Amino acid sequence: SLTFYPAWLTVSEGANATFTCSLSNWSEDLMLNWNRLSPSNQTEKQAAFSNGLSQPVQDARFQIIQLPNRHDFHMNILDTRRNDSGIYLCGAISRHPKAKIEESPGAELVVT
Amino acid sequence: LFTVTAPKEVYTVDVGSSVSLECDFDRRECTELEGIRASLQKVEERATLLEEQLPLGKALFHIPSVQVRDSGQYRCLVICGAAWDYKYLTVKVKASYMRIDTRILEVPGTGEVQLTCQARGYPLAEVSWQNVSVPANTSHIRTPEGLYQVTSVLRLKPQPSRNFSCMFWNAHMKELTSAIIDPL
Repeated sequence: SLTFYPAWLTVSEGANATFTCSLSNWSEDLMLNWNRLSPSNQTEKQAAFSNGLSQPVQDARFQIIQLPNRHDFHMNILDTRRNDSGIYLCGAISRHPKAKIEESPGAELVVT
Repeated sequence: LFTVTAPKEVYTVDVGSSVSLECDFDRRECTELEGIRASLQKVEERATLLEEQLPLGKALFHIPSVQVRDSGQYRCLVICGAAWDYKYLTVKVKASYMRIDTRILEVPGTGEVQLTCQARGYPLAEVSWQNVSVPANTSHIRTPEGLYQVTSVLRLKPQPSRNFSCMFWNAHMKELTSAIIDPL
């Protein structure tokens, strides 16, 4: 299972924002994505963490860091903008055959 | 870099018809054919992956004969080596309340009649009665097919030479169906 905390986060524009995605059991075969819900409530990929590396989809301000406890990850937005405000979630799947997607609950960012 | 898009997000489909669900990905991003896999995972094995479409950048899932229980939200997922993405697709299955059975029961000694409309469909219908001054009582059960059987009962003294209409409103489908009862 995954959690994504804090469920509600407010920061002032220009500050960094950090959510934590906590997995009940991370392992090396998992690929961890950070998504946002779009204005049509569709999931849209922001960044991914796989093979120990964070890769942003379209904005390099979005990066994922694995914590020393292995099972938690920081999803960081550097230098927040107003329009970063919205609902985000994390999701994981194994590279192993027949794996099922798991998603966290949504968490809300409000940039002031 | 790797993402999945969905050209069409909501599929409205009638029970008994076919549907093909699709999400797409750019093969110029996912260049390595050997590492491509796709899955349609319901949010909660009827849909068949047409895997010859994967080299074309398309994850296509075919349901040849749709049932009510195919309705719901799905994650359309593609894995490209060590990256993946997904989109939500919504299947809205419709079974129209097209067959409305009607019944008339005379109530001894009152000059009143009990009128019934009963129909099966999906999702749940609400029932109104046109231009009457008495409230109706409507109930439902679910059938094993996943349809709702909705029954509405109205008791009144019929104004001579009036017909009575019961209207089934299927909100998700913006559909109205109706039956006209002539108590003569």
